[PDB]
Amino acid sequence: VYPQPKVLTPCRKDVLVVTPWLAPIVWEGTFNIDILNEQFRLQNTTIGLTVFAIKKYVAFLKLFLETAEKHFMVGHRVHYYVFTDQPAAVPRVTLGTGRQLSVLEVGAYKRWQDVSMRRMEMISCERRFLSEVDYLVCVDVDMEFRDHVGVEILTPLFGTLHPSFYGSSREAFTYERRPQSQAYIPKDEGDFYYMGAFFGGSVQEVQRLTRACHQAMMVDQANGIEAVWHDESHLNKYLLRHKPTKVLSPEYLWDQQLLGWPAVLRKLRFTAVPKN
Amino acid sequence: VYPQPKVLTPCRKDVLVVTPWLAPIVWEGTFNIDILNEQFRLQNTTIGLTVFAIKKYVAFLKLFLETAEKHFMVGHRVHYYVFTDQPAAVPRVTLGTGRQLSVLEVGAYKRWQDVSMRRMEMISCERRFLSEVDYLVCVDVDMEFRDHVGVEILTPLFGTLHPSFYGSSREAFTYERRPQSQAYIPKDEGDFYYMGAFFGGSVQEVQRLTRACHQAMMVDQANGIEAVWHDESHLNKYLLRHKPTKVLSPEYLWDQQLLGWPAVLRKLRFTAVPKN
Ligand SMILES: O=c1ccn([C@@H]2O[C@H](COP(=O)(O)OP(=O)(O)O)[C@@H](O)[C@H]2O)c(=O)[nH]1
Ligand SMILES: O=c1ccn([C@@H]2O[C@H](COP(=O)(O)OP(=O)(O)O)[C@@H](O)[C@H]2O)c(=O)[nH]1
Ligand SMILES: OC[C@H]1O[C@@H](O)[C@H](O)[C@@H](O)[C@H]1O
Ligand SMILES: OC[C@H]1O[C@@H](O)[C@H](O)[C@@H](O)[C@H]1O
Ligand SMILES: [Mn+2]
Ligand SMILES: [Mn+2]
Repeated sequence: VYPQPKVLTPCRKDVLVVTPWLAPIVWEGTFNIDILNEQFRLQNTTIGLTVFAIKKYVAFLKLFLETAEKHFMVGHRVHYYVFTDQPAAVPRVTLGTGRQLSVLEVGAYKRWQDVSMRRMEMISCERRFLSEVDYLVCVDVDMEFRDHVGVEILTPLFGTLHPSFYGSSREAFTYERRPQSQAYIPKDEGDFYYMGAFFGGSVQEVQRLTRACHQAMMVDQANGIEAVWHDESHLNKYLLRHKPTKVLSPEYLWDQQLLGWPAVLRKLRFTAVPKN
Repeated sequence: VYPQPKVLTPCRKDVLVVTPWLAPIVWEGTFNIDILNEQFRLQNTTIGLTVFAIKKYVAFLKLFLETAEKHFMVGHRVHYYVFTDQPAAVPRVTLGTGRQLSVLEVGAYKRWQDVSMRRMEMISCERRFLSEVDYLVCVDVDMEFRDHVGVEILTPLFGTLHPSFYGSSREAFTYERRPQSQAYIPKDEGDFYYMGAFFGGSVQEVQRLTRACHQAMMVDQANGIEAVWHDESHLNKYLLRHKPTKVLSPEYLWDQQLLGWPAVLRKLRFTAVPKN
């Protein structure tokens, strides 16, 4: 038993809550979490969360993991996949029931561009995800959960609105604009500017996306060019041509230090941790 | 190249455009049809449309079919399935390319309750739909198309808001309220009141729904009760427990004679034809 939705009273009148291809844009006030939780529990949903913690970024794991335990898919099955060059540095964090963590040991790439960039290659490690989880959520590790992040996000394919660019026009989007690059998006094209720090979907859709972006980055390399924002450029080219089935609002990727807390954000759910 | 969606300017601020389980509610102004058409054409989508024309209701087929040719899934593959007791009375209507019509001969049930009611049994004729179409759309025949009805509606499972009840509270919903009936919905339960005249989905979801409603009506019969609005009662019980993935606005099921043309309806797409 819950409040009756009323067709002639919108939830939110201040923000766009659906894209022009009829994908929900997920804001507080758009969903009843009780309904969604029941739907996902009935399927015994398992959500995998992938995080890279290479070199000094192992320092961010403790708060990342502690805060995920408090706010991320609570009540559902969760499998954390920690990709690191330092397995001994992964902190032991006590997990709730139905939750588990695996440490995947990987190589440390020399430059930060290639660390960020090789995530796509590294996520795509294929049949282990297909058997173990229903959805994959791929995030930066230099972050903390401050409020609910739940099954409202889950769908075949989702991206997240970049918090610096949601109120902006498309010509201002820092898409890749050199036609030499696989990430190239013309000045008159574009729906949104998605951030590379939080995307996901079904295992099948995430494997497609990561495979494509990896294949697209190798083509750029063989051609002597590096997309202007690296994986995020290719992520934006993919999601232009294969549109997400949900879009997360900036409630899901924010920085209060840089941007404050505007009234249009009723919750700040997943935020940046200060770094040098 | 199309207008950029703007996250801080909603399309429609006058109506709810998403349900609390994050299913789009389809109103004019929520979708860009150019995007949707390309997505569905890329999959070579075929849409089946089922219509019963038993006894005197063969008189409605000509206008139904002529108007569908003008407004229903134009540019896409369409297969009409005309269920009738009078195959010779089906009018020959000239079809656009990629469009076809089959006549399925059925028995005429004695009462109108059972004619309306046995559609569920009759739709569920199973493997022929699975092979021939991707989606099934199930409508009344006493109607005409007056404006676009397209791939914006397509999704795994959809119902349509009853035009008499969209502005109403749930206690006013004419759900079945006797616990004796499989269609029983408590006074404090309910999202919307859907009309039996326009529902659909993927072939798999429509076969599930029609099978369930058929199984539920047989149980009611064996127990000596007939749901208050017959198939529509069971349709509402199904869609309460298995929530639709899109909901169509009343633009998709209207009667201008009874209800006029209110400002909140920017288009009147599929309407009732006067009958005695
Ligand atoms: O030395 C590094 C650099 C990057 N990262 C990973 O790559 C992500 C993206 O890089 P970063 O957070 O530095 O990018 P930014 O948020 O500053 O643009 C990080 O969150 C980590 O998951 C890493 O593990 N070690
Ligand atoms: O004698 C009948 C009665 C009903 N119908 C079919 O059942 C649908 C629902 O019945 P009707 O339209 O009479 O219901 P209403 O719209 O008046 O509630 C009709 O549209 C036809 O498709 C039919 O073919 N022959
Ligand atoms: O223009 C895109 C850039 O926006 C910055 O605000 C952000 O720190 C970068 O990571 C990148 O997303
Ligand atoms: O209360 C439900 C009823 O509403 C009437 O307006 C309609 O004609 C009936 O077919 C049935 O839907
Ligand atoms: Mn980061
Ligand atoms: Mn009718």
